[PDB]
Amino acid sequence: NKQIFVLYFNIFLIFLGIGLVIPVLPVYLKDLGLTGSDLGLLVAAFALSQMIISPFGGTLADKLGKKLIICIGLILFSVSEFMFAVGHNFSVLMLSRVIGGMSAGMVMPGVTGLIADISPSHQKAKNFGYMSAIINSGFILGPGIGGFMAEVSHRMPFYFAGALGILAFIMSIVLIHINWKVFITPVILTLVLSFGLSAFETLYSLYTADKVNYSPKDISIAITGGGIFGALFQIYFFDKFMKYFSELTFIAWSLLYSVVVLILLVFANDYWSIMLISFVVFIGFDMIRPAITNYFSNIARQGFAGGLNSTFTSMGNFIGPLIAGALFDVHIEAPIYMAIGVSLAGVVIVLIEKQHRAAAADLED
Repeated sequence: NKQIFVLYFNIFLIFLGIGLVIPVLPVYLKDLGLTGSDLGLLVAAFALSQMIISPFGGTLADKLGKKLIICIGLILFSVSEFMFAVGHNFSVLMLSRVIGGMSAGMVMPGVTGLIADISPSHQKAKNFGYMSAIINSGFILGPGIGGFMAEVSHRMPFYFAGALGILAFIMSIVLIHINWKVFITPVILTLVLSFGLSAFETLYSLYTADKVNYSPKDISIAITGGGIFGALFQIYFFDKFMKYFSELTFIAWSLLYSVVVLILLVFANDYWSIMLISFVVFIGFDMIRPAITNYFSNIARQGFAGGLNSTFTSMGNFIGPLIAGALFDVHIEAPIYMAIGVSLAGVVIVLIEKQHRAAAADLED
């Protein structure tokens, strides 16, 4: 059944499109004279539109259909990409970002439901395994696709993504036919992790380009290498670390490592030192994400927990880049301090939760 491959490609491209403007962001800031607040607003608009449209998108899927919603979301994403590749003013860019977010929040529940329905109960894990695989991969391979495609032309990545959207649309047409007192901590951790990751993603593209004259190809190389190294390190060193450590102590240690590597980043000026720092930064976030997911699963109403995780991930992806773009104007190193403070708050929350657990255990006996 090759239709599963088409759905996988659609899920790949939908979350590919969010990170394509990340490496080209300095080029847009220089060309049209946009402030960092504008770029933060663009990425935040994408995330916010997706977050709003996701639930209404799922009923509409219930109301209208499954193939039709998939195709309409794909065509909306394609026209949003072409608008981004054609428009040259703030209003059209905002409209394209909003339409792309709507398309993302419309396809994602639709492709999820279609893949779940088509795949029999034997291997439903795949319907989510290769799923969360691709999403984050895209979330870090989007810049990798972007910056390299920026070498050919400034708007080349968006034309390429529009062509990919048209191809995916054609392929889809052809082929397919409650006590919150305990849940408060993992929600805060998800918000903190999403904030840190998205803020750092905007932070690197703006700050390295402003400081070390990083070309878009250099930013793409750094981000792709960091994401690949993080994924590889997680895959090859997560199970043993969970066996040796616990769920919360390991999260605290990984957030501390993220703080340390961010401090190394803020004190680095050389080209290759900064490249190595970008290589080693993503390990902390790429290792926190599965730990947070496991904590959410263990505490869990599993579907409700997953919905909360996704909703607060979107909330972080909306509230992080906006404040990062706003802060970059005041000081290019300010978002570094913001991310460090957010990670410190996450460590403090983890320590407080551990202390509360210890107190409850002691008082039990």
